Amino acid sequence: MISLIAALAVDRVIGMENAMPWNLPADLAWFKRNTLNKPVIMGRHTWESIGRPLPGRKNIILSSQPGTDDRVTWVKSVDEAIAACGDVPEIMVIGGGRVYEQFLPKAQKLYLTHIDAEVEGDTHFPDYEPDDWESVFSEFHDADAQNSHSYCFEILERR
Ligand SMILES: NC(=O)c1ccc[n+]([C@@H]2O[C@H](COP(=O)([O-])OP(=O)(O)OC[C@H]3O[C@@H](n4cnc5c(N)ncnc54)[C@H](OP(=O)(O)O)[C@@H]3O)[C@@H](O)[C@H]2O)c1
Ligand SMILES: Nc1nc(=O)c2nc(CNc3ccc(C(=O)N[C@@H](CCC(=O)O)C(=O)O)cc3)cnc2[nH]1
Ligand SMILES: [Mn+2]
Ligand SMILES: [Mn+2]
Repeated sequence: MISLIAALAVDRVIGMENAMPWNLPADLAWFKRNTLNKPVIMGRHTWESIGRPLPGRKNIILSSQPGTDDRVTWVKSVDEAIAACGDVPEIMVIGGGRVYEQFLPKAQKLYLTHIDAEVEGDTHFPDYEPDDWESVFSEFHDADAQNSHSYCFEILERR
């Protein structure tokens, strides 16, 4: 019952200095629509990148150190993170790079936004095995006044 959601620029770049530079409100909105009312699991750097809880979602932060904010749930292993979600039928893993690597093998579904942008990055989505993933949906959007790049929302399910 595990899904990854991520937005990927050119070469699978997902981040640079604890930021997406990416500003795509339509994508952030897609993210909200696919995560609201589900638990989200993230790594500590992603927690710091976002800088505040995501409302309307149980926020679960992976770290090895004691937690530093009781507005969210802290866990110290992948298995503890899954357990902490409660007994639900969709858990959303929201990154970052190191967390996506761990959860990939388990996960059954990938919500990937392909952004037509070149960013010189320090974090990448895993180089996953494409043969193992069926595209069940793909919608492309051209750039507009609110969104400076074109981008494509797709959902993959394991074959
Ligand atoms: N494009 C996107 O969709 C997207 C999504 C998410 C994030 N990002 C970007 O990705 C970057 C952050 O990713 P990152 O790869 O540097 O870091 P990350 O995966 O967010 O965080 C890694 C940290 O999480 C903790 N952690 C990971 N696995 C753990 C485990 N099994 N057990 C216990 N703790 C564990 C550790 O914290 P401790 O060191 O405290 O132990 C580890 O250093 C930023 O640039 C961010 O903006 C992009
Ligand atoms: N498709 C996708 N896009 C992303 O932007 C994204 N971001 C993360 C991790 N980082 C973030 C960063 C910001 C917000 C955010 O503020 N989103 C709001 C709605 C839009 C907004 O108000 O900015 C939210 O409540 O989720 C969410 C996740 C993980 N997977 C992703 N996946
Ligand atoms: Mn571009
Ligand atoms: Mn397709």
